[PDB]
Amino acid sequence: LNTKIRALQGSLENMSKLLKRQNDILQVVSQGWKYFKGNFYYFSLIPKTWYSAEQFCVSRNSHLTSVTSESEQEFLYKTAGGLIYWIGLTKAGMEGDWSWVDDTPFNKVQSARFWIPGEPNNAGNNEHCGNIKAPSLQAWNDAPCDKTFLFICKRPYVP
Amino acid sequence: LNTKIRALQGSLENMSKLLKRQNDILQVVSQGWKYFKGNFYYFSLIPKTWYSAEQFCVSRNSHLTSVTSESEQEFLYKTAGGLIYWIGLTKAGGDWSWVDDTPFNKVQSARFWIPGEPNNAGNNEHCGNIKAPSLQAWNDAPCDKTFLFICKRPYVP
Amino acid sequence: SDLEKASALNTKIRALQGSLENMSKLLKRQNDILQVVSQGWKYFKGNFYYFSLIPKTWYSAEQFCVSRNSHLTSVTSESEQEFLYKTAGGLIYWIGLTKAGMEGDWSWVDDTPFNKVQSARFWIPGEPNNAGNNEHCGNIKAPSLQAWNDAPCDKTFLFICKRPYVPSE
Ligand SMILES: [Ca+2]
Ligand SMILES: [Ca+2]
Ligand SMILES: [Ca+2]
Repeated sequence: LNTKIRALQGSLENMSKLLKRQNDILQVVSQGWKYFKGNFYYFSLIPKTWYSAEQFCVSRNSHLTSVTSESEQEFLYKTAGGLIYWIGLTKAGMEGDWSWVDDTPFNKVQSARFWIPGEPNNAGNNEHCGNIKAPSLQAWNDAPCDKTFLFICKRPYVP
Repeated sequence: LNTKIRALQGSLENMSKLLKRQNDILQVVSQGWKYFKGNFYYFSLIPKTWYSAEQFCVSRNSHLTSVTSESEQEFLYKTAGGLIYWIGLTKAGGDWSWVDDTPFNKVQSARFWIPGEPNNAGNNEHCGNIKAPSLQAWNDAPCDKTFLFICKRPYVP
Repeated sequence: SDLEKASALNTKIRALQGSLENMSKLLKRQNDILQVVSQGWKYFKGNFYYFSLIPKTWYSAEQFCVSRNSHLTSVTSESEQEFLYKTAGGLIYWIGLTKAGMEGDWSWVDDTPFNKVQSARFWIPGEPNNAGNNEHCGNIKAPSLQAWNDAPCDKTFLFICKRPYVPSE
């Protein structure tokens, strides 16, 4: 008999929770940032070298974006919209293994589908950073870290 | 009594629907798209020829935008903000038509052209773009010119 | 107790009514902001901003703003300065800074009072420098709180419009 009121309060409370999330996302997207599945992304307007871009991303409480899933890869290459963007792709260690600067473990197995066919070709033996280039799932290219490009920052949505 | 309870019930499910709808819009706008009156719009950062622009829209499950109302025309010219954008205008005969198969209204469209256009300059201007910062915004240009472009796709919850 | 059960139940129903109506109000605010943001504008703390895509002279930039029911943006706080320079993304944008000719004081085109004290820390070090006795306008230039440069008003830059969010209630 009273179970009705309890349930109303409940829907209202869940409604409240969703309004809170949308609001938080809106305040951020309102400031020229993008948003996708738990993360905020910034697509720069000015080109930088890989490291200056990273340094910039850090100054905005984020990192050059990592890619952790196929849906994220697809969001990135689609939002990139034909323009080329530095991402968190960079060689580290004494092995020249690829890595994410934000320290996401690099998924070798899954990443295979994310490279432009033929890349990374390490041209000139001087291509130790990665960018998003092609308008396809197979989007990544290795390029010299000192070349300037637009870049993409990423930081997690946190209540 | 129950009378006023199902009232709260109703208004509550109505907001839920309203909130869901705002989320749908937020999600797409969060991916760099625009929204206006039941349609999503994409104003590109990259310029392309008309043909390549359309392929680009198709690959995003949309089409170069049509224009169905002065209201839409105003949203488009304002948002273009002084830049030139390919839209879904193309010849087919040679009558003008919308690439998304929206029926082209000669009469309504008469008002949307820049004064003096379509001038078919060089006799090779078979595509349309938004150029002037006003309701009279469209110019016809050669399909091979490379301009920014605008995609359109319906909002569906 | 049957009397207390009635009281409680009622106060709770009145409460739900209060909240449901408040929520409706908050969805409307969400919708106001969303509609404008969905249209290429930005939003920050009670104000909408337009970061232009096309460059203009200072006077022509202001003119455009007026046509979109706004003005070249003023800077009223550190928080707004930071929002502006960070959102500028490294690009140069005209703002509402304007000097009354030679030896004139600096003012805001939207009539916001100019805080000579505060403003000191918003200029790039060394500005305003009036290079050429020509620079009667201000722009956001450097990616820092010390961001402002004075430049000749006939230079063409991208520009930033600003207008208050006034709820449609
Ligand atoms: Ca390469
Ligand atoms: Ca023409
Ligand atoms: Ca100066």
